Amino acid sequence: EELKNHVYKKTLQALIYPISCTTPHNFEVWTATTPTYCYECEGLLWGIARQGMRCTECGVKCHEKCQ
Amino acid sequence: EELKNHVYKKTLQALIYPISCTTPHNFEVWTATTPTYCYECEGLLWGIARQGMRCTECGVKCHEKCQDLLNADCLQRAAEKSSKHGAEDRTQNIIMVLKDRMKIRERNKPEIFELIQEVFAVTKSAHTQQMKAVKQSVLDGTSKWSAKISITVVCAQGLQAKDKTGSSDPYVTVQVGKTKKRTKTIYGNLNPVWEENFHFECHNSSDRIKVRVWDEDDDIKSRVKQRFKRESDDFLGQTIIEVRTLSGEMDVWYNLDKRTDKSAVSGAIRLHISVEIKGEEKVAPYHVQYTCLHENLFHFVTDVQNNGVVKIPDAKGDDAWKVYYDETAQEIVD
Repeated sequence: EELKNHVYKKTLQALIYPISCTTPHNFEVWTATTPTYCYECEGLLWGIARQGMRCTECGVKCHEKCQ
Repeated sequence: EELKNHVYKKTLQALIYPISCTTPHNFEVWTATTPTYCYECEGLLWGIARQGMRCTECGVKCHEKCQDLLNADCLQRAAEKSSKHGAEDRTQNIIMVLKDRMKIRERNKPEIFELIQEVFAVTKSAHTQQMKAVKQSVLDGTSKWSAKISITVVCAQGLQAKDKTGSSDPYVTVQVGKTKKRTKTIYGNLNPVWEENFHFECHNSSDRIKVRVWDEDDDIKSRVKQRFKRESDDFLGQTIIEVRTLSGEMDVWYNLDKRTDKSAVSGAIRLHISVEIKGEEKVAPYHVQYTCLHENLFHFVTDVQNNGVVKIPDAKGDDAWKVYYDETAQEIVD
């Protein structure tokens, strides 16, 4: 019973938003040529020393380790 | 003489700002995830479809096809990026880096410039004045797109008829910025040849040339029209050209377009267009310029300094075969 109801619920969750709804992040490498803060961690992106990734599609500016 | 003085000048220019002053652009690939405009061409960067390059060091946002057309070094393009992000003052700062580089270069290696003067046998005062010239060729010329433009309206083909003759009396106006000039008139012709040249000044690669063809009406109608419309000479068509499509010298024909309420238009106009962002295109193939430099330097060293004795160089390794001279002279030729 436990697994059956757990799996019922996880199947309902899995398919109500099927993973086939989702879109991928087109990241470019982008230099934070000024001190900038990652849209994940709010951590410092700066110069070549701490480059980020800028998505085009999601636009999103982040660490490499955050992308 | 010609090559020697040309090479003297190009050696002075080559070493006043030695190419060893320059910095490289650390480009990342960067998606313009919103519509963006290239710091070289001002052309559209958009999505994955038209990605750019963002430098880190120069910061600079451009097409991939522009990341190299961003001509100046990573100092200068860090300055130009800073002006296109917001801080224009950085540009004056790196103009002052260009000045300070050349002052330091002069003050620290005056013997380079003196040796070029002695090897090319120039005087110290005249060397100071040609040095004002090559300083100015990198210090007036520190950040310039102050183009003289020289527009020969050459000819047209297939023009619309408008005339008192039943053909046309086509002339042309040319305009760049606010400034406006005209050809004289070819009379009774729809395939006119002018070959008429207009000098202009442009200070912006994003300017346009405007070129407009007019049937010369000198009649009671045109004397009346002059009280109500600026273009009293029944318009035959126009072309409009971006200054960044121009370089060096050009000779091109352009199909014609409408403007005024009086417009009926057909055919094309040939324009020769020179643009004096052009500099020393007069290069002896730089081989020959280097040879002239080298022969003058060699006679100067062996004969002038060493009284015909060959001083064997401040040379390194078997590669003495590549170190022809002492540092100053070696750095000159290198």
